[PDB]
Amino acid sequence: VGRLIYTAGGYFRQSLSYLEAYNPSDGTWLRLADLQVPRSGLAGCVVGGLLYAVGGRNNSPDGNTDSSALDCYNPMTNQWSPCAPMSVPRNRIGVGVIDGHIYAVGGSHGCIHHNSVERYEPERDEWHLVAPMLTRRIGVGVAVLNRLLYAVGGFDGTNRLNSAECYYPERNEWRMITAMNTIRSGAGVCVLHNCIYAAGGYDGQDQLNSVERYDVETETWTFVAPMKHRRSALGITVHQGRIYVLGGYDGHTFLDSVECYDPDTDTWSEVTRMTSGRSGVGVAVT
Ligand SMILES: COc1ccc(S(=O)(=O)N(CC(N)=O)c2ccc(N(CC(N)=O)S(=O)(=O)c3ccc(N)cc3)c3ccccc23)cc1
Repeated sequence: VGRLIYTAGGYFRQSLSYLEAYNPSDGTWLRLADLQVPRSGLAGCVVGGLLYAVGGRNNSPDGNTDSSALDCYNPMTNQWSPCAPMSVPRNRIGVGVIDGHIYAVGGSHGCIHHNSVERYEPERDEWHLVAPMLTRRIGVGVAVLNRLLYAVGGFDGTNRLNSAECYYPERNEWRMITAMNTIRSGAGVCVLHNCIYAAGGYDGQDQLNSVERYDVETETWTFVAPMKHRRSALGITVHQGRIYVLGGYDGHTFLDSVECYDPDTDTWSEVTRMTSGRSGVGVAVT
């Protein structure tokens, strides 16, 4: 009884360790087991009903280090269990899942701007690297469609990117797709109805509120209704046919308003507010 939206970690004056869940049907908010380590800039995904916390940059009383950690949360036990860590720390990471395999895309290790991606086999609890991206990307958004991994926007070390690349697992290669109309760093990327949505983000001069979706059929970026709040480093997921944007940062305050986008109406609604404003959260639904 209840498929939930999960928010894990985040930042607000100090990277948080909170794990909270939102039930859209009734609007309730749930406080669950906190992360063993406060983390922000991490990404979230679910494989086999299990929630995974990947990457980010964790708080410590002995430093503020880029985390290569992979942690697994079981809603049934409300208990976090650490898994095998990634080869290298990845902060500002994008993660996409293909057949129960977790793809870690880009991310930063201090000044190192990763272009390498590694995949995780949950059953073996092992990470193995694959082909690296054509471009270095941190703050990149990752989305999987028809068993294809799309990495969009980000920062390559000197430029904020509007380009996107596509990973073909069968060929194990990266192909550059038509770039977005807008440069987006720390934007929200998700898939809905054969379309990759890029929501919000940072273009280099100001946090964005516009949203443009990429139509796989045409392979072209088209603008849709923009969001009511400008946000960057936002959490994003789709839940029962609607896109959900969680929190983010507008350039002034750490936001918490959650906005819902309806494809059929092409309108944004503020469905709820979170317990506390936060940014750089990982988001997943299960
Ligand atoms: C110091 O103030 C803070 C503002 C936000 C946070 S945060 O917790 O949200 N956070 C986590 C972390 N730092 O690891 C993040 C911060 C910035 C990001 N960008 C980098 C990129 N595009 O490469 S950004 O483009 O969104 C951007 C650029 C400039 C401004 N002014 C704001 C945002 C992130 C991208 C992805 C994930 C997390 C990000 C913490 C402190």
